[PDB]
Amino acid sequence: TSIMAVTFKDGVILGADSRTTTGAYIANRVTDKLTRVHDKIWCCRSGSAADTQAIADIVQYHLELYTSQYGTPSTETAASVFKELCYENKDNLTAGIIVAGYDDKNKGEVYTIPLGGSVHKLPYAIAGSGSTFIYGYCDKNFRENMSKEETVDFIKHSLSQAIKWDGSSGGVIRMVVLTAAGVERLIFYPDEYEQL
Amino acid sequence: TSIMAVTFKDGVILGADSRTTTGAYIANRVTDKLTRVHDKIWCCRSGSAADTQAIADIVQYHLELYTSQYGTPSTETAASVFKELCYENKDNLTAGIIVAGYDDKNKGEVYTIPLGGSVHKLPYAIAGSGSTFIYGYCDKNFRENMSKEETVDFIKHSLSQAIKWDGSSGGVIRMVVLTAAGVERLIFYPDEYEQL
Amino acid sequence: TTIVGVKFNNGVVIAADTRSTQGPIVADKNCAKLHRISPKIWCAGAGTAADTEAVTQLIGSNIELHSLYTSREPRVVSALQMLKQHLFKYQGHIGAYLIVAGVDPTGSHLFSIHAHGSTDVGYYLSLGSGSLAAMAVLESHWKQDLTKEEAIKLASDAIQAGIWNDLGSGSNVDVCVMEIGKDAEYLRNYLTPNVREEKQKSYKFPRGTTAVLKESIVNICD
Amino acid sequence: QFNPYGDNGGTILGIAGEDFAVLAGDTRNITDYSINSRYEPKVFDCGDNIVMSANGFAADGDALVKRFKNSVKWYHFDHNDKKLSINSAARNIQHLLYGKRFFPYYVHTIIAGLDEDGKGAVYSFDPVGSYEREQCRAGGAAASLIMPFLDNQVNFKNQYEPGTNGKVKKPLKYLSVEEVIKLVRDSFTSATERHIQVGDGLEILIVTKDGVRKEFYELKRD
Amino acid sequence: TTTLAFRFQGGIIVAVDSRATAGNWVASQTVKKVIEINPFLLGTMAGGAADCQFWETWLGSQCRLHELREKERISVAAASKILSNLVYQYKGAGLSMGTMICGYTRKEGPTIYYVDSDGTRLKGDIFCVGSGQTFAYGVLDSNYKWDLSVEDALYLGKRSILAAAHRDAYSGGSVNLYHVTEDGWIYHGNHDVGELFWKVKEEEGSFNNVIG
Amino acid sequence: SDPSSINGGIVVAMTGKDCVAIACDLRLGSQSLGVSNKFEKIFHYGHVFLGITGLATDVTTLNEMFRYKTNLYKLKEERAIEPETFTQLVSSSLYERRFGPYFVGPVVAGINSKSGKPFIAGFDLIGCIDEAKDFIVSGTASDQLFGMCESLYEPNLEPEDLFETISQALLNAADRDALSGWGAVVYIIKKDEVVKRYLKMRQD
Amino acid sequence: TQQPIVTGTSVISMKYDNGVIIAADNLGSYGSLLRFNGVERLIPVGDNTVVGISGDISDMQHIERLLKDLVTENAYDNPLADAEEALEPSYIFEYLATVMYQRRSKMNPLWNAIIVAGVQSNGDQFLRYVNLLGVTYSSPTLATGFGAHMANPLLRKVVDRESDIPKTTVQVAEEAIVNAMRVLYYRDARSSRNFSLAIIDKNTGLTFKKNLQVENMKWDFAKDIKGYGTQKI
Amino acid sequence: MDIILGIRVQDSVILASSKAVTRGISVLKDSDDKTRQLSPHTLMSFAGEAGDTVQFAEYIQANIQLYSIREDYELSPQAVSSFVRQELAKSIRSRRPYQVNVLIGGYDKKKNKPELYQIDYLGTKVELPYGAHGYSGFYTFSLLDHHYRPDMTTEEGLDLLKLCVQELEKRMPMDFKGVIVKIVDKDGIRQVDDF
Amino acid sequence: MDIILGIRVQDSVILASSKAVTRGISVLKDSDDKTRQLSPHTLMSFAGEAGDTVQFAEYIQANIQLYSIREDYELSPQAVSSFVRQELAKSIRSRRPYQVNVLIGGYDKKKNKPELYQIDYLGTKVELPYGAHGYSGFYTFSLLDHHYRPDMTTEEGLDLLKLCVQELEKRMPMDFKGVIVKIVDKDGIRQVDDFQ
Amino acid sequence: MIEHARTAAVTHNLYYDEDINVESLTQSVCDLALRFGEERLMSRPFGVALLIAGHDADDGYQLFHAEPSGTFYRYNAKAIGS
Ligand SMILES: C/C=C\NC(=O)[C@H]1NC(=O)[C@H](CC(N)=O)NC(=O)[C@@H](NC(=O)C(=O)[C@H](C)CC)Cc2ccc(O)c(c2)-c2cccc3c2NC(=O)[C@@]3(O)[C@@H]1O
Ligand SMILES: [Mg+2]
Ligand SMILES: [Mg+2]
Ligand SMILES: [Mg+2]
Ligand SMILES: [Mg+2]
Repeated sequence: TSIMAVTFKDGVILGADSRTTTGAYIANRVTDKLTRVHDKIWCCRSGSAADTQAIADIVQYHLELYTSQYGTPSTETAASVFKELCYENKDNLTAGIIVAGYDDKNKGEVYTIPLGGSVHKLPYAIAGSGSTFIYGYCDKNFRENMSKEETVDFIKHSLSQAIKWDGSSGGVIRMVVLTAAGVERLIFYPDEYEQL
Repeated sequence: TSIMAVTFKDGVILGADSRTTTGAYIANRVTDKLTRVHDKIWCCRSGSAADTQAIADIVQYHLELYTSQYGTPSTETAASVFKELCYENKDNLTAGIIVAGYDDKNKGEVYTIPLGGSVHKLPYAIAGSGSTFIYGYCDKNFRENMSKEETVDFIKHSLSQAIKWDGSSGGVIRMVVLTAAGVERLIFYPDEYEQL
Repeated sequence: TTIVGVKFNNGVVIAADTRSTQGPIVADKNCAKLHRISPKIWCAGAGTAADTEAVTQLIGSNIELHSLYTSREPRVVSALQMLKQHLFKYQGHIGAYLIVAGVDPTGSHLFSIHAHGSTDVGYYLSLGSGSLAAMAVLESHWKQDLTKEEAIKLASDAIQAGIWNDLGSGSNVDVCVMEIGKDAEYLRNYLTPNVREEKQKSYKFPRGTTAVLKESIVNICD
Repeated sequence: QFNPYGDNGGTILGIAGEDFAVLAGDTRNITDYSINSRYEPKVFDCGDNIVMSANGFAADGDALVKRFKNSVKWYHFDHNDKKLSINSAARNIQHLLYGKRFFPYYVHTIIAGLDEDGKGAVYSFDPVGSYEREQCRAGGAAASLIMPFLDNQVNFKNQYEPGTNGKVKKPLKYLSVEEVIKLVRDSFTSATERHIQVGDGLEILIVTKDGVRKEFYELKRD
Repeated sequence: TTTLAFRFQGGIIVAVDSRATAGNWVASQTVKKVIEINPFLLGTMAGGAADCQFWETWLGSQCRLHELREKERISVAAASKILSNLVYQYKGAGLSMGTMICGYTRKEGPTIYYVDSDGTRLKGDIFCVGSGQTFAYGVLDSNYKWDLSVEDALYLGKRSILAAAHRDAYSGGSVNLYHVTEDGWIYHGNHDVGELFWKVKEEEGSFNNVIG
Repeated sequence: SDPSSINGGIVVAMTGKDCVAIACDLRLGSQSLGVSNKFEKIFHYGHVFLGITGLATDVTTLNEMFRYKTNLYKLKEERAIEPETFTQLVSSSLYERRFGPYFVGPVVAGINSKSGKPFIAGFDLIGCIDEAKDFIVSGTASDQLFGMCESLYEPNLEPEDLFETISQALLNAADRDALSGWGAVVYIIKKDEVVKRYLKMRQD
Repeated sequence: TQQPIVTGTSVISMKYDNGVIIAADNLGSYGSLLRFNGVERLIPVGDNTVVGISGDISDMQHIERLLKDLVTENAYDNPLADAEEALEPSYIFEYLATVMYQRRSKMNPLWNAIIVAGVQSNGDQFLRYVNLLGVTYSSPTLATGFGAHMANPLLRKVVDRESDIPKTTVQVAEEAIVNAMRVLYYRDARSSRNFSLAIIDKNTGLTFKKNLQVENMKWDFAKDIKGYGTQKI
Repeated sequence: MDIILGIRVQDSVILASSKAVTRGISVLKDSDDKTRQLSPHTLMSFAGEAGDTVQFAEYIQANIQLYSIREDYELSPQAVSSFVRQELAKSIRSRRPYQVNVLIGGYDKKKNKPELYQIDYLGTKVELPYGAHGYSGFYTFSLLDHHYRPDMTTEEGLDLLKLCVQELEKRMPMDFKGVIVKIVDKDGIRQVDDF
Repeated sequence: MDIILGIRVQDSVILASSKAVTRGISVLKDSDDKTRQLSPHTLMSFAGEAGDTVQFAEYIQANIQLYSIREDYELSPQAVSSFVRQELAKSIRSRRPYQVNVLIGGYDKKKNKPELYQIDYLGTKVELPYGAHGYSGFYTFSLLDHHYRPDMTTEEGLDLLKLCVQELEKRMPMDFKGVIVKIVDKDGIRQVDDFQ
Repeated sequence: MIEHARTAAVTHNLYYDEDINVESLTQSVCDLALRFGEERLMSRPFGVALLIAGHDADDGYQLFHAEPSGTFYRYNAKAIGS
């Protein structure tokens, strides 16, 4: 699993692969690792698929109730919900989640929550098995307040390198762009990012 | 430990860090991880310091005897000696060795031998704890037949990123350049490669 | 066990083998593995057969209650969510792996659920022991905009691959088609390629062969 | 972590007649839930009218068969080309097996042929060489499924004379070669029906005073 | 497996079962647990099948060698100690064998030795070894007498093996019975437990709990 | 030490032409030591028959519990429970203790009173229903019974022939099992006549 | 070798009317890391034998050296090394199999699964298998690892029995092999898109194709997959 | 372990129980009555884990006495055996199960018949002419199977038990320090003065 | 374990040894002589692991007899005890050690004094008035410490050993089936006809 | 030589459950003859000839002369010595 979220001037972009493997067998090569917990608050999941799906479902329920009662939640609020669920149940959960949101007040925000329930707000966050292979490249190629095209290119190159080196990642690169214009879903196939 | 060897048009350059740690304590922060087995055949060592030192000493002995009997050995010959010593004693060794050499016939050559004794000839080879963090960057920034300055810069950037992310690496970046002109030893201190 | 599900333009088909094994021994040579969560929502099971049967019956009963409560046709997403939440509740100790297909007011749906509570969505899926062999057929012959007969043939061929090239599957092929406009058709033993050859000799013993010590009639009535 | 042993399944059966012997085996070789081959014979003719099979770990079986063939070759070389009697071959196989008493050949061994008096003979060996001459013996995966059946139809066990009320047992007889072939085929068909490691094909080697002949019969592939 | 041997005025009586099992699966019921070492020495096969069979046949070969070297029958003590020293040299290696070497020599008379894989060598008068040793021990110790006739001693050994085969699940198949006098051993037949049980029940008035 | 192999025993049910048969061994023992030769494993509730193989205490507990439940069933519905309903009841009762299972292997046999259909079924320790029309086997000699049945059986057997077949299968399977035997019983069940016969076998 | 380090994935092979075809990916995996590319796992021996090795790459190189030494030794004092007394596929197999069973019996095996494929002197097709346990089996279709699970059904659909070998053409067999390689790349995490393929025909000879790639992949349907159940966007 | 034997002769049930309780390398007592009179015509001998035996036996005794007082009636031996079997079956799957094996010997006055039940710590109840718990059976049965007749008198049963005790004292690696023998018949439960 | 007792009176040494050999739940023999006459005036009782006891005892017996034949002289009990102690001490660090405990009772004819030695499977030799191997001592010593007097006659020592045997038959969880008693004095080694 | 012959006979019996052939025994004995020289060798060849007589089922009754030259001959009648 290789996931990331990058904040650019117009908003945020989440990117991930689509390879979920039970051991060395690619169980699903079209997995949608980008999950929606609120209209413009999404999450990249890594680790136990069951755990990540359950956490995302419970967070979506809590955020729907928050929307019905007190209005649109901040990205930080969804991050804190994820944090509560992960930290209090750390001994029975194996999930690392990046949460990316866009609200006009705080622009775009990214919060990574690794194992243990710790929550870290970052301009860009990477996680998953393949992330270890792109820690250098990203640190050498990341810039703040990038444009949409260059942010998509950065995420594409990072995920392509991660897929190339990490066998646990692969398939197609899926991106979700959260901006004032809304939510856009982009897909990049192997015949495109392999030649990069 | 973070080590690498890169072949450019004029020859080869080996690069490494200087941090040897017993657990989380930095046992030696000025370690010379670049070892000479022949005048223009050197090796980058990773893993058990005792195992790597013994392997390097025995290889130096065998290469000295080869020089005394049949003349200057090829880079492939030192690679094969390392391969025999590592493969036949795989159950008692924990060492990964990169071997870089320069001979006027084949210019510069790099052979990486990981655990198990397998030998792989590569234009550029990376190894050690920090290598996992620079697998992407290198693949995106390596080119064949570079100049001496560009090869030094590539190795410096790769090892700097590896040192930044991998706590098992650190100290100063040590490089040995093997070319027709001879052997050059370069050192780059933290106050230089951290700002890269 | 080899179970597969394939979505075609106007619905979804599932298929399975009919061989229940107690270890290396064939316990049942015609065990139907296609269960009915709802009249038009079916699922194929794998793993702990008792666990699969039990959770499918429980979720089907609760779904029928939900339909009588909401006066609406059952939805595949509802059974999916309920199964997933229960399985995650019991932390994979319920060894059920399901391929759940169905047609509901929202359309055709094909999902897979694992014992620990994870769910996957796709156009073609395979689970069980022979799931790899069947998948080899699927990845080789699946295309977009499949017809009914094309998807039926693809699912039957995947199940046949699981039957021939996997020791965990065999016997016959059960199919269940769920089209958008029609009722679900459950073809039990759609293909029977493992008919036993006639025995070389009859072993009907001559009466009185067994030594009997005493016989007594037992009154079953009251 | 290295396990020097493995299981290739398979089932072999040897029946001894009055003037003949028969050693048959399934031709299926497997590993875990996958099939490695559908025709890998394990019943080998070793010369001197001695057929041998070592079912279980295919590597150990092949090794033991090769060693016994070499022993027969050297026996001919060293002792004026003397024919190896079936009891002598059995003792030699006992010594071969017990040589690796602490690293046993994970194979059950069965040999068949004719004794010095011209009668049919079958010898069975456990992995470490415990040997015994028997009328009928099955080994391998489906052994537990075939050995009782033989007791009912070869040695007429539990079969008493009709109408004698269990006082007089069934008179034992020497089955014809056709009868033992029928029984072997029925045993192997039943094993294919109820065992997942048996099928594909059945190869029978028939040892008569005129030599060794072959008989192949297809089996179910599920 | 149930093996028994006891010496009396008429000589030595040896009685074994014939069942060989690998857990709950009876591998065979035609096993010969009395190994005819030579026309004058017998051995009981209790424990590991291959171990006992192979090593007692080797003991017979060594006895023949001793007779060729010394022109004289090997004493029961000598063969028993040969087997004991062999198994002690193989001690801890994984052998499992509890055997009785029985013989009738001129110097020693009737003599029975118990030799186990642990190296124990014990000269004795009444020995039962195997999973059903307790049942045969009960029957023998209750009905043993040195003044038994050959017929009565044979029947007592057979009945002890029968009781063991009945109660013990790992003992059964058929009873092998041998009578050893100074002139050697004599086989007294193989008796199927299935029919022997009914015969003994009808003639003896025993096994009343079983219905037939 | 396997809870299903401490006490031992075997049961096998078969079908024929308008008839069923259910047979069992009579052995109960503490592993190697045989204790009782009178431990029958075929119980009857109304016109349905249940043979339980495995840990003896669980066999008796299941017999008592199912007698309880079938009595309450008759008192509520005012009708005798049918084999299919009792099979479902056994399955549900077994799965009710999924994580604390009863180490048993139930087998149900009978003839549907209203339809006359012969019906047999089997279970595992957690209630997985195995509904085969030919035969159902359970116990320590499950493999031997499987072989005997797959070899001997042919459908549409008359009661006098089905009896011989099931008896030979049970006997030749029990003589190949160290933990089964010490006697056997066979029930031949017809629509209005059920006969029970004790078999003569080896007591070893 | 007690634990494999750098590992080679699946190998596949089948028989056709005039010979055999074998193929294997060019990937050396350092566990879960796709560390090395362009690693040839098909070793040609002469003009009639190809050895496909899967498993520990160090032991694979050891077997390469062993095969080269076997060729050199068969060349010694053999004026017929070019003809009748040249290394047959059966010789190379039996030697490798003896070595593997010996290494197993010494509790230090060669962590490999080897498929020897070639054409004998008389034109017969030879296809056989060995592994670290020394197990030998031969079938019209043979594969290692995930190959044995996924490629074997597809390849057996072409040649279920020996009688299907005379009917199978070289084009059919090569197409089936390519389809099996594509399927493995689909569902094998340790597979590679780059692979090599050898064809040993009793008439054409040894054809060795390197640097091949998996083509005609279907990934468009991935655009329609949304969420894991209830999600729609 | 401890010796628990029982035989059913015509119109009587004889129970033998070892007199020895040994904890460690020291025999603590050579006069231990391992029986509990559940009812005037039903006795229960017990053996197994230390402490659990006496506790379970006295619990069953209290329950049977309470039933006899409430209904002013003595429960049949079959009913007491079923009750004890249900108790043990409930115990086996409890937090800390009872590891106690029991022999129940009673005289059914309604049938005027002797009845002997063997139940283990798992709840496996059987009615048998002769029964034993522990390794004792491994010997005694072989004798009983041969020398037991259904029409045996109480003195014949006592002699048979004496033969069993002799065999146990000969071929057992432990000295159970004799046996206390009790006879349960139509006239109640009595203790043999010396065995 | 087996019962091995020994007492040293004014002009004799008395040895008691269990008559019982039990393998499993069945007493195989109730008349086992657990002693070996090493020399005409030196006896050795042994107990421990099955097989090792008789093997070690007969080995020591053969060696002592060979020495007595070669030198035509009977070694003093001290010499025999030292020899067997050296054998056991060499055994403890062998591949398969001897697990045998022995009591040596002798009459030094040169000194005309009774001598009793206790040696365990480790080679721990002590000269004691009374000795015991196994759990036996745990009882017997308490009696002997009170009832042992140096001027005791052989009959007094026999009565004391009988009291010890009574206490053992009372408070031991095992039936050692009596004891064979042997007396070693100036006239050699004799066996008591009956001790109970 | 006699010890080796007896051991070879009993060892062939143990290995093959049969009596060793006379010619096989004579050949096994002769195999020891030339195992001399300057621990697979001895100091000198044997100083004794052997008349090995016997019977087997293959060649009936047989008589062999075995010399220290490792050579053996089948005689219908043979005399050796002074
Ligand atoms: C026959 C008369 C008395 N002897 C027995 O009766 C005893 N042996 C047997 O039956 C069978 C014979 C057969 N053809 O089945 N032996 C094996 O199977 C062999 N096992 C093996 O190869 C294996 O390791 C695999 C796991 C099995 C496929 C030989 C062997 C090896 C190591 C042992 O420690 C023993 C036997 C052993 C020792 C003491 C008692 C018993 C033993 N083994 C048992 O099974 C038994 O318990 C039984 O009592
Ligand atoms: Mg099959
Ligand atoms: Mg199949
Ligand atoms: Mg039986
Ligand atoms: Mg029995």
